[PDB]
Amino acid sequence: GQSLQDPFLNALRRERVPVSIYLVNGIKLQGQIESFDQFVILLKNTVSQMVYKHAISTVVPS
Amino acid sequence: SLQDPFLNALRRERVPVSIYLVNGIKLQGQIESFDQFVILLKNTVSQMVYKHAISTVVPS
Amino acid sequence: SLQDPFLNALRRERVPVSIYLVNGIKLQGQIESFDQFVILLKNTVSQMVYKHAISTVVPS
Amino acid sequence: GQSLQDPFLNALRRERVPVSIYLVNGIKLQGQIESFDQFVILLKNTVSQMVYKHAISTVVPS
Amino acid sequence: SLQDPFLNALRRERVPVSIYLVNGIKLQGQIESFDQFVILLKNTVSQMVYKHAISTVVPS
Amino acid sequence: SLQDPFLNALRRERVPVSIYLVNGIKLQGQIESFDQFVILLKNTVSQMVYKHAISTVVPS
RNA sequence: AAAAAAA
RNA sequence: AAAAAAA
Repeated sequence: GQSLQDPFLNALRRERVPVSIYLVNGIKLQGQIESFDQFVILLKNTVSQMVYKHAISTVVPS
Repeated sequence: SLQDPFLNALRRERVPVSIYLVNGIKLQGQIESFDQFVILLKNTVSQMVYKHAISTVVPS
Repeated sequence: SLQDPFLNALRRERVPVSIYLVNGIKLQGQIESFDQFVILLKNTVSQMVYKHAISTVVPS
Repeated sequence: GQSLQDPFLNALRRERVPVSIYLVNGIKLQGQIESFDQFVILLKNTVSQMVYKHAISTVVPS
Repeated sequence: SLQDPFLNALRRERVPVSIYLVNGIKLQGQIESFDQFVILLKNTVSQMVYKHAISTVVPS
Repeated sequence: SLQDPFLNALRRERVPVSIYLVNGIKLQGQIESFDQFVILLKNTVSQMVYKHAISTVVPS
């Protein structure tokens, strides 16, 4: 199920950990996980931006 | 759950937006409408963007 | 749907379109027909394009 | 539904039309449609090769 | 319907194969096993290839 | 499943692995955990990798 | 739209 | 692993 993905993202969100989100094309976005659902992650770095999970390679604490 | 309100808020306030595609290309315009699979992005003309091709949507 | 009426209008009105693919290649032609997964695009040839390979459909 | 895709491919198969299959990375394969199902197309050009539909951009008569 | 028998025939006859990935990379070895989502390709070691990453499977 | 036993063996035996991504980048580490959609890979950092971005998992 | 950069 | 080639 989502027994890894949801607790991993929730912890980053709860703890306001700065993250790097690497996209599948190698572009690295930085910010905080504001929220997420089945399909998207909202990545906040003053501005809120919506990232499709389909375009993400990895999520790592910065 | 979060996708629709995020896109709608941009449409509602006519926020100029950037849509970055999975291949790195940046498209700019206004969110005119959206459904399960697509976003209509308006500039001079309305073009239909497939969600599967999008990496991010962000105010410009 | 926003997608289906958009494609149907383009198809019925025989509107010249540009289809941009995920590899950056631009196809041009008229939308001859479409279904859940594919679009039939006609120019000098008649070609079945998978929607998963499309980024955008733009009136030319 | 598959009201376009299945009759398009079946006609190519039935009529033994030489086809070009462009992959999503721009590589062009050539051969005849031997058969297909939900996920793959078998492309025959003396040898039978299995092509995942997820990797295909377009199918066109050659 | 066609995928499983195609892969199995290659495994059964120990046919040396090429698996071409969506990014153009060619992997070579023997089909050792497969399930809904992956193919195990054996050379010196067995590596697990995700089907979503594969364009084609062909005898080498 | 062939996938789950393969990943589980790698995880339990703390086998160093190379994960090749769709963009050609090679990650290295140990499989800390996995579920339907993601793998947690640990090296000097602990990183959640989406399976859709992975081409292969190779014992290093 | 490089019959295909064991990455 | 180019905070991102209106293609």
